[PDB]
Amino acid sequence: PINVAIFGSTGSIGTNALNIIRECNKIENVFNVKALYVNKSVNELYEQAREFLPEYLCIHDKSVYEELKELVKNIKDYKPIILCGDEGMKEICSSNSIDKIVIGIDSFQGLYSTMYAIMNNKIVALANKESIVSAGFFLKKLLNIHKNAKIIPVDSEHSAIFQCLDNNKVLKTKCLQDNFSKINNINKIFLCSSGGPFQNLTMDELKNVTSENALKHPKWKMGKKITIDSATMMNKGLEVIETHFLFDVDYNDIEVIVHKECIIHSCVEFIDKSVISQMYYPDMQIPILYSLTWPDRIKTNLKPLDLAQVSTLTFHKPSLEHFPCIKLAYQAGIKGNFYPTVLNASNEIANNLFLNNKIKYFDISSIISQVLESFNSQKVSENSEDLMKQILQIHSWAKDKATDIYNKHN
Amino acid sequence: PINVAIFGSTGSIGTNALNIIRECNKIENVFNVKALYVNKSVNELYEQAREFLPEYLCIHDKSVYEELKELVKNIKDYKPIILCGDEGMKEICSSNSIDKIVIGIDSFQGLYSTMYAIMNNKIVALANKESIVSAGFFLKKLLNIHKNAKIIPVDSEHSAIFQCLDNNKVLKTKCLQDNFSKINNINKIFLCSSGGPFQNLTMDELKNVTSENALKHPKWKMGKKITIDSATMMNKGLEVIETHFLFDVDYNDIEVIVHKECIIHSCVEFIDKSVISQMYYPDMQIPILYSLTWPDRIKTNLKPLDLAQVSTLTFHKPSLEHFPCIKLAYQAGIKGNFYPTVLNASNEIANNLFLNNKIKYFDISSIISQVLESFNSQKVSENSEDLMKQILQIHSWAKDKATDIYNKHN
Ligand SMILES: CN(O)C(=O)C[C@@H](CP(=O)(O)O)c1ccccc1
Ligand SMILES: CN(O)C(=O)C[C@@H](CP(=O)(O)O)c1ccccc1
Ligand SMILES: [Cl-]
Ligand SMILES: [Mn+2]
Ligand SMILES: [Mn+2]
Repeated sequence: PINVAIFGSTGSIGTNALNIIRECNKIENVFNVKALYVNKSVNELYEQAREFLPEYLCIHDKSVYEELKELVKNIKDYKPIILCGDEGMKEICSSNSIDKIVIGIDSFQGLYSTMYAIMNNKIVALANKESIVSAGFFLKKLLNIHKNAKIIPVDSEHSAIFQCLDNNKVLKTKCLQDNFSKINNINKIFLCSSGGPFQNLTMDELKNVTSENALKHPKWKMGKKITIDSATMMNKGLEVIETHFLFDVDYNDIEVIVHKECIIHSCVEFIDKSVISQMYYPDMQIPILYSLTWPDRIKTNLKPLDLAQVSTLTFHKPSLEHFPCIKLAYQAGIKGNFYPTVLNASNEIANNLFLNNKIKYFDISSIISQVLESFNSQKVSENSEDLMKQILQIHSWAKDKATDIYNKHN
Repeated sequence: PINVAIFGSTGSIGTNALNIIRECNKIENVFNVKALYVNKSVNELYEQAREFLPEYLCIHDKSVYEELKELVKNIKDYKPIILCGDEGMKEICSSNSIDKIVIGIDSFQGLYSTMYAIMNNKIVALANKESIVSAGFFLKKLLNIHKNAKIIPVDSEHSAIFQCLDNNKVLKTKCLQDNFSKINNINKIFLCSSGGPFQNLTMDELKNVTSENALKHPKWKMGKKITIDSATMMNKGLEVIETHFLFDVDYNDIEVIVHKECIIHSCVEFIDKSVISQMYYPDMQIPILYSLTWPDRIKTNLKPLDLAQVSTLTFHKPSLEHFPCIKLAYQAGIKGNFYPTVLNASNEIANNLFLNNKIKYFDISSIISQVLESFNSQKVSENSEDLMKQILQIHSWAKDKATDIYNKHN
């Protein structure tokens, strides 16, 4: 039995996790959902509790906690431990009946839970890549202290890369640890991208694309923020840095490749030059599922890949002139220090402005470029708590700087 | 330092093995070529001996044995053990100073060295699919007895499949052992094929193809016999049965896919429906190398795959009407018993007839089909040597039968 907690259980990743768990458990009873944690959606948590009957329930919003207790009374033969706020989150993390925790919470709250999962030596199925991009240093330090803690990637390209590895080697190291590449004989990564909706556009057409254009025909079902990032290819830029940190691959050895059919999810080139790749329909259930079964696999009733029907797969290089966010990402990542934090934070702002029709496509990369240019390297704290504060402070500064640039721009 | 013997060193597999060995050794000293064995090409063996200076030399044909000595006399500072025939082959296989044996003698003669390599508990890097097809059950029996022997596949599609597997699972089983696919969580195999030169021919055009046509512009550089089998897709038919025996995959779960770019070498679908595939340019050096380094990989300086340049990859189902040898292979595999032995033997004859312009394209399948039709199942001998004799008997019968059908037809 695999004992799993889901943090952010009503979000996109959390609901998809519960769905694949539900379907796999119908084939063979494999998963015990031990804990559910949601922010404010008390009715939804009740509905999930009702079905999965976890040992622990936690609602963050303290205002709705009594309500939740009332609701859950109505579930027969069920007496969970019902908690609330950060304190309930920490109690769940410390439970020895939980082996794996899905982090389906974004933003800072997600980093805080991640930290507690790591501090409790858990397997952390991490779907918030922004924490890896912005706080990579902090997570690396934390994983060095907590030896048995492991981050398993859920972002599809990174899951794919992870799935292309030999677990006989993987088990001698772990993600976000120096030497992961050496131990796994990794030479190079092909990081695949859908390319978004603008691949064939000229620079003059790109100048006038709108967020309505950007949210059209996404190849995956996803939130607005990531969909804008897909259109600018900043999503892939961020994913380049995620790759560097998870797998200890040099920036030079990470190649972004536009694969519009979204069947090959990424590929790993090993030192002999043999390449291995992972393929499936664009469906988040596979990467989520693997993060819960690794190092095993279990039976599903997902539709099998029909290669003959797919028929054709295509690959081309992205143009850095048309997708300058990609260049900025490499530049920030290579510079290192806290430039990735700055890149991520300034993009948060620039992305939202474009989403809301306040700036134009090349304004996004312009703003980000300017914030990056304004930032001066800071000495990296050795102290873990000081380091975390540095990251938050720089993140906050970068958001304000991005906003100030927008505000001062006519 | 890996100690290697090459059986059939002057064939396409052998020369490719020496080349990748030579190149890897220029990076770092990794392989010792301990032994070279050829059927009768003295001048070529002598050139190989001059460069690699192996401890052992073996020429099967004794009529050219003294000639070999006379040639090797010339090489200075070099006093190798110069053996001949089956006896020298046996002496090489049982030497302690040999860890891995590359079998690149495809002729059913290669069965013998395969056997002796297994009997001496070696790692057998096997590129003689005919022995697996004809004697699979026998080899399985032998591997059950010799617990430390391992067959590592060299045939490119089977190396690909093997490379897509998690060695943390592989090491709990071995090729040609019951339950290999269960232990490795294998649901299905996409067995890729170049398709040969005749994929786009109509039925009428196919009726007329000659061996000249078939040997034209092939996607891989190999011997005539396999190049003809590639044209008829009987090579893929044999490889279906090879897949069944190596990995214990049901015939129902093996799908042949025509992939004309020859970049994806085959794919594995796991029980969760995730697919993993192995890719490289069409170059036998990678699968050979992996068989010699498994469970590890080592650095090469081979050209890195450039996916963007390759640009497009395509997949389609083969037409069984155009390629009836595929259907015959499945039918023989599904029936089991000694039908694969008969399939392989009859094809040896039919292939050579076509190669030599004695029969037509559809005469190949017709002959094979008729020989299969004329065979009745036999009691499988439980004694291992009785079983070998049975296999040689039936193989020899099937060749005679196929020759008779040809001789009697106008
Ligand atoms: C699934 N996954 O891991 C993603 O990163 C989804 C991205 C893919 P990309 O950045 O366009 O390559 C995406 C595509 C389309 C719309 C929104 C996001
Ligand atoms: C490399 N390898 O493992 C082979 O089986 C070579 C075959 C490939 P196929 O049977 O055409 O798919 C082949 C293709 C073209 C010419 C000769 C052989
Ligand atoms: Cl999302
Ligand atoms: Mn992604
Ligand atoms: Mn092959």
